[PDB]
Amino acid sequence: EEDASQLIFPKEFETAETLLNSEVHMLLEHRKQQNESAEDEQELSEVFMKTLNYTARFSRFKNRETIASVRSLLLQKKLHKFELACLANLCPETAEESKALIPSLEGRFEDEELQQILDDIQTKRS
Amino acid sequence: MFYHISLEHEILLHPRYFGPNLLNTVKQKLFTEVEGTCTGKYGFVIAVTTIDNIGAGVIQPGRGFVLYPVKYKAIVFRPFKGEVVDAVVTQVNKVGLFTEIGPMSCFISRHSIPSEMEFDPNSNPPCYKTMDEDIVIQQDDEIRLKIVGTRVDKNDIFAIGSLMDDYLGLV
Amino acid sequence: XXXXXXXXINFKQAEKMMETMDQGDVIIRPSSKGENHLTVTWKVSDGIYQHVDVRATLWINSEEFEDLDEIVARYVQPMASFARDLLNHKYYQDCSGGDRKKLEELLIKTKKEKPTFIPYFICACKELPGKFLLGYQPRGKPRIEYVTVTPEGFRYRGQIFPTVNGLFRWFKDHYQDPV
Amino acid sequence: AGTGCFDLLLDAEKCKYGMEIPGATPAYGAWSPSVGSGMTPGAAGFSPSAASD
Amino acid sequence: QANQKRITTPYMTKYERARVLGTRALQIAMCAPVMVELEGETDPLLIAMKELKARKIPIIIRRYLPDGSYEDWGVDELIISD
Amino acid sequence: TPTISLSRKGPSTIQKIKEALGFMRNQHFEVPFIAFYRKEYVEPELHINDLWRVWQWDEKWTQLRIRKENLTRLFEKMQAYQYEQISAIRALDTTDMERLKDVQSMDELKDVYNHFLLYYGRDIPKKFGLTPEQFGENLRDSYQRHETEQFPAEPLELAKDTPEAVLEGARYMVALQIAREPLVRQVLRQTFQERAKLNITPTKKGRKDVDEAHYAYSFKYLKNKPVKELRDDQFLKICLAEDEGLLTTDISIDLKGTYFEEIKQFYYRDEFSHQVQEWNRQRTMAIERALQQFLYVQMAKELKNKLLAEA
Repeated sequence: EEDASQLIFPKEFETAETLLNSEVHMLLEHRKQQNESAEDEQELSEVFMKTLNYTARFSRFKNRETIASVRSLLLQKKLHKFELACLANLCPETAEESKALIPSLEGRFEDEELQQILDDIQTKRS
Repeated sequence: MFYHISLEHEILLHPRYFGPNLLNTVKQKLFTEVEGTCTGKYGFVIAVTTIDNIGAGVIQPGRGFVLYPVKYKAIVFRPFKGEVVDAVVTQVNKVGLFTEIGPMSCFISRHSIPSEMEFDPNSNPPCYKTMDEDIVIQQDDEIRLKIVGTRVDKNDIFAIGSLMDDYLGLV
Repeated sequence: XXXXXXXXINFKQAEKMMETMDQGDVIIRPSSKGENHLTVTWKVSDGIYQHVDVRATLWINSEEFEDLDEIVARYVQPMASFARDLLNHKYYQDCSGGDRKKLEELLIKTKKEKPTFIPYFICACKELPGKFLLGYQPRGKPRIEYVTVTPEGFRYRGQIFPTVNGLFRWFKDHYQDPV
Repeated sequence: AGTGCFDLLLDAEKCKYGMEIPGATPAYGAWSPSVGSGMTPGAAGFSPSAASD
Repeated sequence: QANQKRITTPYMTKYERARVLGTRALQIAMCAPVMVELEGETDPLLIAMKELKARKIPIIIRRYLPDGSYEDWGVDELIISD
Repeated sequence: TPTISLSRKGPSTIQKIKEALGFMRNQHFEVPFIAFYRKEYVEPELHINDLWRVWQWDEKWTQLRIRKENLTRLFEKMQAYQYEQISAIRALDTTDMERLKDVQSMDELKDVYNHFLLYYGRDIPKKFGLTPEQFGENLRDSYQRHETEQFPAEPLELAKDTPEAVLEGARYMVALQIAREPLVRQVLRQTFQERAKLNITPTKKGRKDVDEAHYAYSFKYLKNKPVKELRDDQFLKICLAEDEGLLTTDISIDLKGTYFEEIKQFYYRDEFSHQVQEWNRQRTMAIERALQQFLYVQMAKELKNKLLAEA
């Protein structure tokens, strides 16, 4: 029953606030800054290093405030909460590509407005 | 797909750790318990962000151990059927292509790969290429993919993703 | 000027080593109370040694165990300075290591020698290092109260005084009170 | 039924105090120096203040 | 219930006095830190009785009222009978 | 770098390889048959292992010829595409002829082919200084003969040609063009592949995880391990590589500090009036950025690949 296209998410898993790859990069980097200081603490896991390097490579924009600006800008326009992080993480360049990668957006908004949002995302790229 | 959720866990404490500093030890026990853990239901738990609450610990009858119910903010990573995610290639094979998405490793077959992307095992890095050889997918390459299926093994998640759908290719 | 010794011996030999040292000298040793915890012994006076349990209790976090010299210079050395401020006072007396009975006998004797002048004396407590007996006899009865040495000064009747002159001035204004 | 009519919980704030022993060394500054109560109405014959410098 | 609304007794019952001592001396047997400078005794039950007389046991007691609610009483907060 | 068959002469080695190729891939013969019975065309029993080396070279040359013919067919398809694009500062279709002409540097030709394919921009329907080709003929000769484009404009004039007010949006294009110059690879290659004095030292935690069991901790205050030691005594390449599998190792030759400062004088303007001082300063910053994409990435990776192949 769980399909990304039809927006069925588990009821336990429903109310989650999704995050960005750059946002996760700031969070994991802050946790790594906590761990590198304050010693006699266990060494970070393999998964920590893998995910840290992975989100480092796929970080769209480095700037901390740009996370808040993109999330607030996309959030002000009415959209379901699952889509926002996936849109900014994938960063499509044509609204056709946006509708292809995210099928729920197809029919949700008109071509020009979606392309305006995508061009704003392209503008805030670092 | 990254999330920021609250979870509840209960850690049994030996009485030796009552010390002068019980709550501090509760924090490291919670961390070492649930940092790097994986479950099929919630996805991979990447890291622990904050600890929301430490409940009143309950002294077990006839046992020394005390269990503290804990609410904590932690960042989980879960794949869905039908999501589309950027991936990093680790290995090329005549059997298929091995891509790691953060913690998870997912494998993309030849048959769900479109027919243009023929093999080149004779290429000096092993590779997938068109007959035009325009799109060149090898190890360390960044490629788009779509997560079709999830598999949880020894409580650890592995996935499978198809590159067949349109716009899914090398970044 | 205030030496520090780091033990990598037990309590009794630690006190016997402190017998040869000067006031304010520091022996940092592992604590018998708990593993990975420390005891900081420092000389308040002659034969009167304060054994600070670093968890006389001093709370530090895990990082501050790595710089013991900063902990000593921050906490032990001002307590040694205020201890010297009380040792160098003009009415300091030993009275057998802060024995209350000896202090009461000294107060009664000096009050009987000169009635219209009132003696007051301060003594280092051997059974309470860091604490001092302040004895004074207003009337036909001697009285004794406590002065506690802290890294921020003298605690007397709950109040913190950063100077020995401020301590004895607030005393010598409130050593009269009808009580 | 009594010893079972209720439930026990661990008081972590009270766990701050107390220590393990394998000690025999007492904790000097941590005692409580209670002051003696003076109960008289008497007069003064005492000795003046001096400047703090 | 809140600390204002404590309607139960301020006295520790015989059953609480038994079970607190049992579950404390069991902890002391499992190398929990003693809350009292002991006088050389090694029996953990005597150590627990000493901590109970000393009013230093780090346990609180949840008294379930019959409606469903409860009250959390510190061992330090109530009167030991013996 | 180790010159094999110094014995068999150069022209005689070319003739022996020609006869070995004629008897192997023209008569369907093997190495020992052509060695024992065609011993006069080959060298006179000086070696019977250089024939197997020639056979592996013939297999690698067949593979390289197949890859070159495939890339040539793709270059002809892209040439027809570019003719259609120009019939209706863009891509030009001339690199594939050069890639067909030169066949020895196959990895260099592939790295240049990738940059040429990213020049076209992966389209399949059916002003910024001096050109990097001129820079490839400037740093190759070790002396500048041209300048970054002479205009009185500044970076403010390049912040209005976009919709961000950025004065560095051409820096990404300049770093792409410097990372996509094929002559820079030939210039900065065979100058870093002809010297390697490795500074041998482990990490702070690596000084307790070797214990006289690897070559990382066999030298910890002595460096400059030459290429004769990195190639002939190639176990240091292995033991540090398992050190790479292990906790950590330090990899650095310490020979660039001058190796790149003399190239910084190349593409260095002689106009201090601020009219061309912007092309001096932004071009120096673009060359530093392109040497953070090339010296940091290509040099260490190519040195480690060469040392692993030799190991």
